[PDB]
This record gives sequence, C-alpha cells and structure tokens, in this order.
Amino acid sequence: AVPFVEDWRLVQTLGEGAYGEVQLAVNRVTEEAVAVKIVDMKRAVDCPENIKKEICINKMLNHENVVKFYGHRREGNIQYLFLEYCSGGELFDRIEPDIGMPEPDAQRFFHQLMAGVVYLHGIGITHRDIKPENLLLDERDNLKISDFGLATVFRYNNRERLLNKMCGTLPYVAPELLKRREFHAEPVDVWSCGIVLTAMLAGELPWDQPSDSCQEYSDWKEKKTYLNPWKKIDSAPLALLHKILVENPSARITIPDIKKDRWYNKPLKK
Amino acid sequence: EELLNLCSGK
Ligand SMILES: [Zn+2]
Repeated sequence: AVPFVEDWRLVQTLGEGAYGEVQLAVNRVTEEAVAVKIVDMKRAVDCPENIKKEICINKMLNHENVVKFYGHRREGNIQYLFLEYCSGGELFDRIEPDIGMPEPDAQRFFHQLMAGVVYLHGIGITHRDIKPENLLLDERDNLKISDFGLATVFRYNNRERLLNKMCGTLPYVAPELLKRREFHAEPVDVWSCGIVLTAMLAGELPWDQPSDSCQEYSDWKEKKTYLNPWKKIDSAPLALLHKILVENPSARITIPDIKKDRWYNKPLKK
Repeated sequence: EELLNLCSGK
C-alpha cells in the first residue's frame, strides 16, 4: 500500500539483464536485507507468462540450499520478486583461476549443490543453467542455487516429459543437448554439476563445448588425464568425474549413486 | 501455474 522506496532502501545493484535488475534492498523499519528482482512488464510480449511460471516455481521451493522466495508485488508495470539475500556472492568468485580451491571446500560445496539439485529433482523441477555464476553463498558460506528464470517442471505425479529446448551455457551443457532432439532433464543437471566440480577443483573449464569438434573434449574422451585440468585433480574426485562426465546419458551416474561414491563420502582434513 | 500439465508441457 506504500510506494516501494518508502519501505525499502536500495543499497546496490546486484545484477542486471534484459529482464530488469536485481537489487540489494534493506527494510527501513526492520533493517532486514533482501534481494529484489525487478521486471519491467512492458519489455517483450512473453513477459507476463514467463514471470507467472517463474513465480509458480519459486512458490514451490523450500530448501536450505535453494534461494528462498519471500513473495511478490507489482507497482504499475513493474513486478518485484523478493528473494533471500546471499551476502557471500557468487561461488564463481571463490574459484581462483587455474588453481580452484582447497579440496575440502570443493567437497563441501559439491555436497550442498547435490542436496539442492536432488531436492529440485525430487519435486520435479530442473534448473537448466547450473554454473558457478548462478550458485550463491550466504553469510556462512552455505551454497544456494539461484535464478530459476530458465527452470521448468519436467515431472509431476510420476509423469515425466522429455525436454527439447536449447538453453544453458555451452561449457556447462551436456552433450545430448547438442546431439539429440529430445532428452531427460536430470542427467543434464548432473552433467553441469560435474563441470562445476571440475572448475572448483582445477580453476578452469575442461572444454568450451561438449563436442567432438572441440579438441579438449576429444582429449577427455580419449582419457588423456595427464593434461590439464585433470592433471590437477586427485584420483578420488577424478574417479567421480569419470562417472559424471559420461557422454551417453543413459550410462551417466545418477545422484543416488553419486551419494555412494568413495570421494563423496571421504572425510577430508582441512 | 499449471502443474498438472508440467507447465509448458501444455
Ligand atoms: Zn507452473
């Protein structure tokens, strides 16, 4: 019932897109911090339906490793989405280029990523753009999956549909997305998590594109793990990566079997 | 908005 600025002090722009902006807002009376996605509803004709879907999906989310959705408001043709603020920023900025991060930190983060992704898959949601730039850290360095702008429901009441839409970010996309006209959602998300783990352990992406026409991807398929990034990765997490970055999605490891992996369950001294 | 149709599953 009050103009936005009267209840909220805007502190900083967290990010911007064709969508609009994401801002850090502090409540003037409670002093609580919130991220606010701001969407100009007049940009593009598909804006109402896309934001309807995103709001619905965000209403489904309730997990400690997924950005929480507090609610939505609209002023004129401006739509606000109020979201949990993650003051630690992007997981991307914890990855030292060509180095990565200490193996116990990468294991902890990977545990939290797996918890969030398997939660999403359990309720039938696929995120479809998992990468370190979309994985945020709260003030205690707990990981949170963020930005469900590309997400959709692939399964409900044990009825699953195959996806066909080309989306994501090439270094993180699974090869079947390039090769097949239709594909299951869950192996695609598992593949992108494996790329994220590679980046955390080695500080670099293994290939620009998951294609035979990419030399580094062919090297991986030829098991040339004396090359970077694999040379930087201890053999236990590398064995996990060998099970995840499997080209054939029907032979790719699932998350239940990732939970049984030896490195995944190894206590790591910091 | 429509989970019974898997959103854009239409
Ligand atoms: Zn929906």
